[PDB]
Amino acid sequence: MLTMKDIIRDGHPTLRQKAAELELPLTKEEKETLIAMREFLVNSQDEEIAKRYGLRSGVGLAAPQINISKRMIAVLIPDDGSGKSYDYMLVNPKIVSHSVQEAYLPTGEGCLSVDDNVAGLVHRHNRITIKAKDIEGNDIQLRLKGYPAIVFQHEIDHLNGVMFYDHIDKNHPLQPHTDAVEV
Ligand code: NI
Repeated sequence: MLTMKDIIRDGHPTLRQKAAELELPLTKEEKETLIAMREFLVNSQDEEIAKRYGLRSGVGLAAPQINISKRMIAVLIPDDGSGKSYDYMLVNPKIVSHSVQEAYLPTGEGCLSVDDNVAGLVHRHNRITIKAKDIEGNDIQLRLKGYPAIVFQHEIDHLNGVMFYDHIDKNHPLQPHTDAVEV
């Protein structure tokens, strides 16, 4: 199983390269990797297991974070109670259309690869449409808004060597743009 020992931290060259597209079908090893990436998110949300391995709770992980420059990502957002849940393993994910309006988390953004916390708000698109392939090569299309949209753009940014703190305005970090929504 993947543990914090497999997560490379900020400064490692792989987090800044541009992940390679995957050729379908995936090799046996690539499926195992993607499946283990998701299993990591599950483990990190399980209080028991998470505490044993010291895993930080998280809802998204990109392949580049475990030193695999490939365009695969796993996202696991639990049911916040409103029934809406998100459990996806995506291959060659691609944002094909998005909103002009912006959105952002109040508390800023974090990253398992970044040990120390960062200040500013991260302004992303409030709505996006993603086209990607599932673990078996079939087509998946997602329309997302708000938080879920934020999570996916975060993970997708890794595939292009972009870190969340790259978006923060070196000016008023804590200052929201002229109206992008909150959350
Ligand atoms: Ni991150």
